[PDB]
Formats: sequence, C-alpha cells, structure tokens
Amino acid sequence: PQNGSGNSTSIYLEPTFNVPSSELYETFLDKQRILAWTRSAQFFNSGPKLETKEKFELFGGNVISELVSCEKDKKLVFHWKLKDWSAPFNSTIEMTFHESQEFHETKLQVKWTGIPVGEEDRVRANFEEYYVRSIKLTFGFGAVL
Amino acid sequence: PQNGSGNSTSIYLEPTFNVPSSELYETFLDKQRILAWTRSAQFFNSGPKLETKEKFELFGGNVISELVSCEKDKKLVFHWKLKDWSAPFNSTIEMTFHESQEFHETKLQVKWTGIPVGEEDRVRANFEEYYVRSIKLTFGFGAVL
Amino acid sequence: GETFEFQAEITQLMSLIINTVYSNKEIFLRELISNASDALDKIRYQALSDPKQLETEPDLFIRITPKPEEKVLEIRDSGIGMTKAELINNLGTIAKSGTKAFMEALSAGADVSMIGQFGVGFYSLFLVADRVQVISKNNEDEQYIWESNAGGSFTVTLDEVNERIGRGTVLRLFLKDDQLEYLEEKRIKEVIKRHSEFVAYPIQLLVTKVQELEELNKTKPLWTRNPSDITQEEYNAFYKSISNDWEDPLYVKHFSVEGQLEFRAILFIPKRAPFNNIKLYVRRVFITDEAEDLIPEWLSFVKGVVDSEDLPLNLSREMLQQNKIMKVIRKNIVKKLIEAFNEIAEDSEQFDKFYSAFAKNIKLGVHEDTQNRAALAKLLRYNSTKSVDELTSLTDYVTRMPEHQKNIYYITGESLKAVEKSPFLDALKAKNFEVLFLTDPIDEYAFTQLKEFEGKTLVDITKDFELEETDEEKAEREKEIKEYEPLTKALKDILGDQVEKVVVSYKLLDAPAAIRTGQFGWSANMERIMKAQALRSKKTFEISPKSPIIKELKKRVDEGGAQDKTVKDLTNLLFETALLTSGFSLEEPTSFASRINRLISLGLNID
Amino acid sequence: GETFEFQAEITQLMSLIINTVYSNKEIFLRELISNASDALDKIRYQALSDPKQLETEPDLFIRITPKPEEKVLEIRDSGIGMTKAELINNLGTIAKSGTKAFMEALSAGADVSMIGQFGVGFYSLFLVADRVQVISKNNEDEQYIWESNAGGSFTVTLDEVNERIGRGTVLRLFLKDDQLEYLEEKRIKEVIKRHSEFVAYPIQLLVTKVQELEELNKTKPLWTRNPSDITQEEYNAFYKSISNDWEDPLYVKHFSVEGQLEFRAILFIPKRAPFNNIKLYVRRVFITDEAEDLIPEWLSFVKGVVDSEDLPLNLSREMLQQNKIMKVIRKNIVKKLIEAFNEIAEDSEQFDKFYSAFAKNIKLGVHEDTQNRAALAKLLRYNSTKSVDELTSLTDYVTRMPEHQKNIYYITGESLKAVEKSPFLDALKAKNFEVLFLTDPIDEYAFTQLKEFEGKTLVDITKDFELEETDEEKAEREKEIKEYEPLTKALKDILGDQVEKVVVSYKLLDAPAAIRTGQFGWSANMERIMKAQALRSKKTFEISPKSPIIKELKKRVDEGGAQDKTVKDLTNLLFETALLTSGFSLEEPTSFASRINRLISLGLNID
Ligand SMILES: Nc1ncnc2c1ncn2[C@@H]1O[C@H](COP(=O)(O)OP(=O)(O)OP(O)(O)=S)[C@@H](O)[C@H]1O
Ligand SMILES: Nc1ncnc2c1ncn2[C@@H]1O[C@H](COP(=O)(O)OP(=O)(O)OP(O)(O)=S)[C@@H](O)[C@H]1O
Ligand SMILES: [K+]
Ligand SMILES: [K+]
Ligand SMILES: [Mg+2]
Ligand SMILES: [Mg+2]
Repeated sequence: PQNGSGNSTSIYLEPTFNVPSSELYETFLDKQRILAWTRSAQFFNSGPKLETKEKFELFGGNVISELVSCEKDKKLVFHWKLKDWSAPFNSTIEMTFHESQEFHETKLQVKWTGIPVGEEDRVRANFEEYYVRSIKLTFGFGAVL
Repeated sequence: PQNGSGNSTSIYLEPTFNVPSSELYETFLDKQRILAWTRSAQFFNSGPKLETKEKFELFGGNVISELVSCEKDKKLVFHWKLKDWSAPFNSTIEMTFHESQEFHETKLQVKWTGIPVGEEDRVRANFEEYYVRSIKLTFGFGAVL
Repeated sequence: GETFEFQAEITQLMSLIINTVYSNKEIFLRELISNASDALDKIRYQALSDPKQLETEPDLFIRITPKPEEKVLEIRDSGIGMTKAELINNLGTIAKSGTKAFMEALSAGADVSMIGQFGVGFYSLFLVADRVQVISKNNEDEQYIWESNAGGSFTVTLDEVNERIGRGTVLRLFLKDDQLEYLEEKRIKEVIKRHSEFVAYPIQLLVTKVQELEELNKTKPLWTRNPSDITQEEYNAFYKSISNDWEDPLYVKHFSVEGQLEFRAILFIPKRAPFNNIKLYVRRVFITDEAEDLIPEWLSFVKGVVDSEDLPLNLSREMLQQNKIMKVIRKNIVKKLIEAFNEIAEDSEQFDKFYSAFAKNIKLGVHEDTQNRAALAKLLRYNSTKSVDELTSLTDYVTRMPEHQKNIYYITGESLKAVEKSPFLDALKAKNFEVLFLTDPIDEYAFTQLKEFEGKTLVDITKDFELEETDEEKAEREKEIKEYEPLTKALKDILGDQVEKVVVSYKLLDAPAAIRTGQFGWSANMERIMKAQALRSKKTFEISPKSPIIKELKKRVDEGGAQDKTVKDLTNLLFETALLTSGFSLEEPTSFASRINRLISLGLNID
Repeated sequence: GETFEFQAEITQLMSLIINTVYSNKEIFLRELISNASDALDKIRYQALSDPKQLETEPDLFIRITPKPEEKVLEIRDSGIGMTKAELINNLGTIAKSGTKAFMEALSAGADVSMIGQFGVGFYSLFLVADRVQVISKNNEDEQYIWESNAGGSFTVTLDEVNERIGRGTVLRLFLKDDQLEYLEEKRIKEVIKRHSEFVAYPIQLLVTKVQELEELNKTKPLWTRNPSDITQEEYNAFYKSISNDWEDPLYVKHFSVEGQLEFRAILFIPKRAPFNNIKLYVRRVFITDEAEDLIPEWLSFVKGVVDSEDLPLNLSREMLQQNKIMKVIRKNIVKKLIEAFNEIAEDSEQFDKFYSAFAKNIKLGVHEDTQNRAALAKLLRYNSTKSVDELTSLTDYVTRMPEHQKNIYYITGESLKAVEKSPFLDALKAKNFEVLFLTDPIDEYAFTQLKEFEGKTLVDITKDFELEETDEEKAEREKEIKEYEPLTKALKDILGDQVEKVVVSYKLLDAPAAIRTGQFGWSANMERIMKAQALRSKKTFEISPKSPIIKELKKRVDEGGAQDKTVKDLTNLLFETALLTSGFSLEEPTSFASRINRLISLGLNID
C-alpha cells in the first residue's frame, strides 16, 4: 500500500497550581518570565510579551509553539509542535483557568489535541516536568515533594 | 544423630564516628546518654554509670549486654546476648577507639565474636541502625545521608 | 492437510530449564525442600486412612547432611517415596508433576495443599551439581537408585550398596568444584532462612562441632491459625523471624479475605520508623519481596507477610506476572491498616508511641494518597494554644470551635517555641480562636493537599487572610488607616522592592510590625524548607497602629523626615527584625548585626 | 541398571511455556519481530553468494496488518521462509531453534548475528491469541499453511486459498476476545517503541485513515558504527528516541570494550538534572531497564543504552540472572563517564552548563563513592574571596596557596551573600588565605568524606581551629587574655548552659563577638539543614578584644556589675545577635525582637 503517517489523538490533564490567574496567565506570555521556567527561549518578536499569531521556539528550538488565541486570564490556546514530528502534524493545546478563592488555588484544565499516536506519553510526562514542576520550582507556584 | 546447636562465628566492622574519644566512650556507659540513642533501657544497678560486670537490658529487654572489661577511653568489651538466642550462646563484642587528630574523626574498630552462624546479617545490619546511625542522629556524631 | 503432534528436543530443553530459567543458584534448595514437603504431605494424607504406611518411618522430618570430605550434599526426607515406575515417569519425564496429579486425585473436602504443580523444579538442582544420585524407597516397592549426570539419559538401578532406609527419598547431589560454597553451614542456613523458613515439617541440618542436628524452621507460620487463638508473644517471635528487628512489634493486624481472591496477611507495626518489607508466600513457600505496587511508599514503614494461593507464579517462582489482582490486595492492605490505625487511636497510651514514631508517615499519606486523604486526617495530632500540654486531634479541634468560627487556623515554624509565642496568635486569642502548631517541615505539605476538614477550610495565619469583623469596627478602622497612609507610603518607597505593599494591620496586638507572605504562595517556613533541602516569595509589611513605635514613626514623617537618616535606618532595622519574628532567614546578617552594634554603642553612651 | 532417555510431557509443557514463563502479554510481539528479523538475516546472508534467492522479493521489510473487522493480527516478513520439512521440525518441535542451527553453520568470519537461540519464543504468541495461521513460502519449496490452536497437535496444509506471496512468512494471529487491545494503533506502536525500536529492517504498520504504511523503526541504532563517523545531530536524534526528553544531550560518550567481555555503550548527558535510565540491548533487541547494580544512584542522572552479547539472558529475556560480569560493566561505565567529565572540564564554556545542572550529583558522588573520591574532587567548583567573579576549582586553590598555608579553608551557609561577608573571613584575609564558599546543603556532606585534597586537610572556619602564629604574637596575646578572664567568667555564668566556654578569640577583626560550633561535631549550617529536612550541638562564645563594645563590657564588670541588669540584658542581646551572624537560628525570636523594640524606643527617647 501507500506510505504515509498515522492519525492524531487527544489527552486531558488538570495540573493544580497554587497561583492567582493574573500571575499564571502572564507566566506563559511574559518573555522574561518564560525564560525563567524554560531556561531556553527564542522569541522572534522584539516585544515585551507574547502577541496573537506569534511563533516562539522553546528548549533549544526543539519546541515550536504559537499563540493563536487568548482570552483575558481565562483561555490560552497554543499550536504546539515538536521538531521530531512530521510537517503535517500540528498539535493544539488549550489552557483554561479555574481559579478558586476558597482553597486559594487555580486548576489549569489542559485540553491537548493534535498529538501523534506514538507521542502520547512523551508529551504528557514531559508536560509534568518542563511545564508543571518547572513553574512550581522557579516561581514557587505550589509545593513539590 | 544427637540434637543440638550450631557453632559460632566472628565479624569485624569499622564505623567511623565524628566524636572525641571522651564523649564516645561515655556514650556507651552514661545511663542518661544510653537511654537517648536507644529509646529503651533498663539498668539493674542504681548507679550513675555502667560498672564492671553489670548487666542491663536494651531495646525492650530483648538485648542483654554486660560490661566485663573496659579501659579508659580505649577499650569497651561487652557480653552481647539476644533473647532469641539459645542459653549456651553468648557473644562477646570488643570496641577499640582510634582518635584521628588529623581529620578530627574517630574510628571505632568493632570485633564481635560469639555470634551464631544464622545470626550474622541480623546483628550486623541492625548494628548500623540501632548503634551507628542511632548515635549519629541523636547526639550528632556524624552526618547521615 | 496432515496432522502432526507437537514434539520437543530433549537434549536442548534440559539446558534451557536448568541454565536459562532460574536466576539465582540458591533456588535449587528451595525446590528440593518443597518436593520433600510435598512427599511428607502424601504419606501424611495416607495416614488418615491407613496408619500402617506411616509406622515404617513415623518421624516426619527433612535431614540435610553436608559432606566436605566427599563434596556431596545429601537431603533426606521421610515422605511417601517413589516407586520404580514413578522414578522413570514422574522423575524422568520433563514437565511431569506427580504432585499435581495427586492433588487432582484428592477427595472432596481435603485439607492437604501442596506446592508441586509444574514438574520442572527437580531439574534445578543441576545448577550447582554435575551428577545426582537419588535414593528412593516406597512401601509398595523396593529401594532403587536414580543417577543422572544432567546429560541425555538416566540410570535406574536396584539399591544394593547404600544404607537400608525405612521410607522416603534420599538425594545425593555431587556439587561442582566451584559450587562448594553450598556445603558450608552459613550458606545452607541462609537459603532456608530465605526460602524455606516456614516449612510445616522440621528441617534438620547435620552441623559438625561431634555432629549435631540443627532445626532451621523452629518458627512456625501463624497465618494458618485464626488471629484470636494467637497470643502476643507468638506475634513477637513471628515478627523477629520475618525481619531482622530486635524489638517487639508495636501493633499486629492479622486479617483474612475470602471469595474471588483469598489471601491471609499478617502485618506488623514496628516501634520506630525504619529510616519492600512485605513478603509474599504461596503455600508455606517464599516467592519474592520485590513487589512493585503492593504497598505505597508512604505506607512502607510496616512489615509482615502475605500468603495467597491465586498468585500467578512464573516458572522460576521468583516474581509475579503482570496481573490485576495485586491492586485488589493493595486496597485491602490499606483498608485494614487504616482500620488498624483507628484501633490504635482508641487507646491514647498506645497511640502516643505510634504517633511519636510514625507521624511523618501519616502526614506523607495525606500529601500523597488521595483516596483516603480524609480518612488519614483523623490521625493528625498537633499542639495548639489550648493544648500546650497534649497533642490534640483535628476532631477535637472542631468540637472546641465556637459557633462563629469556620476556618481551621494553623501556623508553621522550625520548632514549638517559635510558634507558641508568635505575634500572629494575638488576634486569634482575642477572638478565642484555637490555632494549630506545626513543628515539622512535612506538616505544611499535608495541609496543602487536604485544604479542608469537616467543612472547615484550612487557613494559615502567616498568610494574608481576613478575619471576622463588624460594621462598627470597620468604620473606626478605615478612618484610622488613612491617617497612617502617608506612613505606609513612606515605608513602601524606602524598602524598595523588598515588599509588595505596606498596609495597616489590626491582627497585631503586641508586636509593632511583622511580615506576612502573599496569598496563594509559599509561607515563611515553606521557603526556608525548600532552600534547605539537600536534594533540591512575595512579602507584605504590616504595621500595628497601637504600638508606640509606629506612633513615633508617623510623627517623624509628618515633620518632614520621609527621607531622614534616622527614619530610614530605623525602618530597615524594624523590617529585618520583623523577618526574624515571622520566620524569614534574612540575607546579609552582618548588615543587621552592624545596626545592632550601633544601638549597643549608643546605649553605652559610646559615640 | 537399566538406562532410560529423558522424556517430556507435551500436553503440559505447552501450558508452562506459554502461561508461566512470560510476565507481560506484549512480549509476544517482541518474539515475532525478532523471528522475522532472524529470517531477514538468513536470506540476506544467502544474497552475498547467490542473488537469485533475493530477486524473488527484493524489498526487505516487516509488515504488520491489524484487522478489527476480522480480529486477526497479521505480521508479514520477506525473510528466507520455511519449507514443509522446516514447519514440522523447526516450528513444530519445542526447544528446536533453527535460527541457532543456522548460526553454527556459518563460515569462519561471518558478520551476521541473530537473536533466535532458545526455540520457545514462537509459542509466546498464544498468550493473546487462541489459534495461529502461519503462512510460509520458501524458494526451494511450495507455500504451506501452519495452523494450530495451542492444543496438542498442528495441521500443515498446502496453501491453495490465500494470496500468492513471493518469499517470506505470514503469521495470522486470531487474538482473543479480551485481547483485542493489540489491534489498535496505540498499543502496537507502544510495544515496538519499547522492544523493537532499533530493528535493522524497516517495520511497516498498516494504519487506516485510506490505509497508509507507518515506519515504526525510523531511528537506527548508532552502536553498530564507530563514534568517529557519527555526527552531533545523529546523537541528538538517538537521545530523543531512547528517552522522552525534548532537549538535545549536553554530552555524549560512546566507547567500546573488547576481550573477555565485549559491550558497546552510548551514554548521554542531559542539559538539566531529571529531578533506571540505562537500557540494555542484546543484538538489536531490548531486554530490560530494571538493572539494579548497573549504575550508582549518584550517577543515575545520565541516560543511554548498553548493547552486549555475553549477558546471561533468561527464558523470557525480561531480566538478567545473577552474574559477576555486570560489576565489570559498572566499573567501565564509571571510568568512561569520569573520563568524559574530564573532557567537559577542558572546555570552560561547556563545563559551566554541566556544573550548573549536575553540581549536586558530583558532590553526592564524593559523599557516597569512595573508589573515585579523589577523582571526582577535581570537578568541584565553588566561589571564594579571590574568585567572587567565577567558580574556581580545587586545583587552582592549591596553586594560589602560599608556601605557609597547609589547610583548605571553607565556610558553609544558606546562600552566597551570607558567606561572602561573614566575619570569619577577616582573619584569613589578613593572612592572605583564600576561603571556599559553600552555598548548597550537600556541600558539607562532600567535604565531610573527602577530608583532604592534594595533601591539604579540609578545615571549616566556622569550627574551633587554631591558626598559624608566631612566638611574638603568643607572648602579647596571652597576657591580653588573662586581663579579659574576669569578663569571660562573667559571660559564662550569665548565659548558663547555652555555651560551653567563653574564650577571647583573635580571629575577629570587625565583629565584636561571634559563635563557633565545637570541634569534632556538626557546624552551624549542618544543624540547620538536619532540622529542616522533610524526611528527617556545642557552641563556643568568642569575643574580640579590639572592639569598643567588648572594651566597655569589661569596664562594667570591673566596676562591680557582674550581675547588673544592663550588663545581663546586653550580653543576652549580643549572644543572640552573634547566633544570627554565625548562622544559628535563635530560639524564641520574640524575646530577641522585644529587646530590639526596647533599644528602638530608647533611641527615639521613648521611656
Ligand atoms: N523428594 C521427593 N520425594 C518424593 N517424590 C518426589 C520427590 N521429589 C520429587 N518427587 C516427585 O517427582 C515429581 C517430579 O518432580 P518435580 O520436577 O519437582 O515436580 P514438581 O515439584 O511438581 O515441580 P515444581 O517446580 O516443584 S511445581 C514430583 O511431582 C513428585 O511427585
Ligand atoms: N517468521 C519466521 N520466518 C522464518 N523462520 C521462522 C520464523 N519464525 C520462526 N522461524 C523458525 O522457527 C524456529 C523456531 O521458532 P522460535 O521458537 O522463535 O525459535 P527461536 O526464535 O530461536 O527462540 P527464541 O526465544 O527467539 S531465542 C526458529 O529457530 C526459526 O528457524
Ligand atoms: K520431573
Ligand atoms: K519451536
Ligand atoms: Mg519443586
Ligand atoms: Mg523469538
């Protein structure tokens, strides 16, 4: 038969962060803050923050993400892409804020679609290492034990 | 054939303790200090320290030791005995102090004889737990990591 | 299509089963003792109907005779024995298990459980021996010799040169020249203590001194009996046999589950924290102790054994295959241990020794485990302002809660003395609000995940939190804050970016000022613990409007001394002093000590 | 004596090999792909002498076709194929391995290594399937069908209904109703990524969208090539395939050992600390990753794979038997990684990124490992009084040592700012003695075990240590101490048992007083770290005779104020202040803050 590629899948995670929505929303946009918890970032634009339809390389240029849409402290949608992936493969990740004032926390429900089938555990385990535990240790948005 | 018991064996350990010979020697004799790193001690005599040929129970009365001979800050010989052991089984443990003024350490060469054959690893592993690490954590005679 | 029965290459199957199946070499002794145990279970079963078969050799035992002068390890058993037809069929055929066939031939209602079910465990002896000489003797046959050098064929000869035995089977293992270690007293006792410690029949070892008989299985397993008939000293001896610990177990939990999955587990609780221990047994035979997910990490402080018969044992009996019944046992172990913890909590005298040694383990369970997070919360015991004499529970904290208190107040710190006199308690003591005391670093990790207890939200007083207040107080406090507004503005721009905001707080009655961490973030103790780990935010300046120091500060500001040298030096001194009282380890301690030496010199009239 | 050849019960041997050998169910795919790889190695070997055997099916590949509409998992390969005689002898006989027989028939000097050596790996497919339909086709025979339902016999029928294949073997696995998970795209890719990721032949998977062919082994193993011909991007892609990391490896160490034990190991160093990762391969086949004594705990931060051919694989190829060659590989891994660490140290630009991420790991090795304790000491990099701009090495510390300095001075603390301005440096700076700065809690644990470097004993300045001095200084200092003797006696009995002795120290030039821990015990920072661990002595009061504060203190004592209220309050204030400067967290921080508020009120003329 013909030679090609596989299909895509979708995962859903809810990493709880102890941080107000104001600081957490700006954490994924402030270029000075992003360089802290990522330790590697290549922002193409010369602005102080991230704008709509702006591509930026993370972790030595291996991660390619682009902010396609973002609400005000409520929604964060990015077009996540890995250098190891093929060209037609373009994943989409949505971040919703669910800050709660009773327990002083914020649930960041992550709906990540467009992930290749053979890349599920690679991007999910690393998400708890480069995105969840990295921010909790750099800015102190939650205890890690 | 006849029914009886096995033979005995001997082991040799050198646990290094960061403590002067004066404090380490009194640690195994001072009843107030012994109750600290053992958390369980019952002394037959009502004296302030351990004397020659004095029996005492340790760790809920399961350990029976008796100081048969000791030198001034140099030698500590005890007749160690476990309640699980038979009556003819009586082990002898000798503690020799070696104070190194160059590194401010103290090597306590332990020559433990009279141990049953089927009791080698039981009394050696616990010696590093109830005698070595217990004193290093109670009185701070060395780092534990 | 032509049909062909499956075949097997014998010359290569022997090498695969002997060499490439069993990982450890000492496993050969576990299989021979188990086979001897199975033999002693067949003659004993026949004794229930015909005692004449047992009177030939009434003494049921397993004798091990090491011979260094001949390099032969003899293992004698008084079992049923093997006939001539059985030596060539049960012992000469691979995967032929005569023990399993005897189990299927048992009557309905038998109580004899055997271990032999595969039929290849006998061949494991060739891992340390070159040739074997099996001497068997049955009641309905003569005495024969089964000799084989692990080659391709075996020889069966009528025994006419060895000793005349009554009944049983003798195995003479000609150990290799490099495997002579199994002829020593230490190595033989090690394997029995590891694999055959709880055999139902006495294992005898011929120890030379004068030769004596050493019983290697004096301790009997307690899982075959009901937990009611077992006394306390029996559980103590059992704990000292399964583990190398010298002290008696603090608590013992013996339960039994039946139905779709049957297993008998005897779990012990030591006296102190040992800073996997749960062994798995299958019909009086040790299998392994490397269970991956049999017990959580926070619960690994307990010891004991778990005997079951539905475990999917592999060919070597050294590990368990991937299955779904282990998590069922895990839930039952956690459920029984939590219920056992509640039984300890019923006796205050016993729970004190349990909590003083396993407090960190219980708090770690609340931080890690989520299924029983609310259940383990009933075991947390801490000090408070009203319980400075005993460790009070979280349940008793709610009973002493007034009808107007709806938040559990707690405070972290390095020790008890640093939190018992903290100035953050003056507000809660005026409102008669009890505050928990936290002295361990893991205390905050437990409350970070709990977040609530019996409908009361956990609130840390070190963080910025609002307290109950009436409209009368708010009207008088608001007008007082705006009078100190130039002072708060003066204190803000002097410290720079050290604090986020300077507010007038009313939760301080004695201290003139204090520092509180920003909400939603780490506390003062949490930041100190994270920066002090060997394997490894925002502050708020609060002032008390009732202290004479703050009253004198606002006077100097109104005079025109917002940038005065004395005011700035006093503000920096009061700010760093508040960091020490709040629990912050200020940086550059020499700058603080230099300011103290100046006030010391000025106090001594030294210019 | 009558001789009997060993036999084997076939009806029970099948159940033991299929059910009670392999732990995981997914292992069946690893054995079929390996068998397909072995088949592709036989036809390729024949292509070196007769290309006509390969022209029938030149494309060498492994095709996997899942069929949910039929519940059949087809695995097609273009290998040499099996004849009618081979299907009944190699595939129909247990423990008969035709692949191993082909290896023994190779000529001297061949370069074709195969995996098939046992002969029971084919039967593993019945763990998830009930009946198998093997379709084979060889060049010197016709196309036949090998059908067996895991019973006692198998049927061989001339293929007259299936498709006409050129050359190879097709395996149709009728999976069970409860094992249909292996027909999905996710589960198939998971097993290949886990066990058959580095197959020398392309593995094709028919993925439906429209059906496409997915290559599951695009990444080729680099251990078959020399480390010189491999570029940097090839090592980056190899690291991203063996591990789920997204970043490129910081350093790569590819070495090869020959002789009595041959193994090729490619070890990578990540960019950041991942706060077992070494995989073991045997002839392009993943074995296991749970090797315990393969790499130390302090060295587990690196990743990579180790390919060897002398590993004693068991029957299931899931674990390694107890042997003595693993410790030989462990020493070689440590030796090559330490040598690789030295190569990183040659480039200052690369070692900065390595040290900034793996400093704790190197310091842990000095604390734990003793065989290479002096070797790992060359990697320790810290700040000093003369290197406040860059991390200096211990070797450069000896080069800057004067001819009269014979002790390596260091100081511990919570951060760099707490040790760069410590008053304990005034003595060493006057003597031009460089002092190391320690900011991590594990720093003292490393120097506690090292104790010496290049003949220089490690000395902590926070502890009571004597410095080099001349007879002229001792003559003038001794007479000055006895004049302060009533002062030291006055300071002793006032503090009580808080300190062990009050001595007049000359190692303080600016600070009026300080606290130093007793010798032979823990330091100021060590006591703070031990009491701050989430999983978890003697002090000396030193005074400076050159400060005006101490000069005023001895005056008040001589006047008769040994028990004066002002003297006792000033002594307690100076004592707790010295604890902060030395690094001791003072107890009862409110008593200290209360004394500060009094001096603040007295400074503001508030009575
Ligand atoms: N010491 C013995 N005395 C009497 N019968 C024995 C003895 N050892 C072995 N047998 C018999 O020989 C048969 C074959 O030996 P084994 O290979 O050990 O079979 P097995 O014990 O069922 O296999 P496993 O691995 O223990 S489940 C057993 O089933 C017994 O019937
Ligand atoms: N797909 C195949 N194509 C061609 N020959 C095969 C194939 N699968 C199996 N065989 C042959 O059948 C023999 C028996 O199968 P296996 O049981 O897998 O033997 P094996 O592969 O040597 O055993 P292990 O466990 O993999 S070492 C092999 O030795 C091969 O000669
Ligand atoms: K057998
Ligand atoms: K076969
Ligand atoms: Mg057996
Ligand atoms: Mg195979």
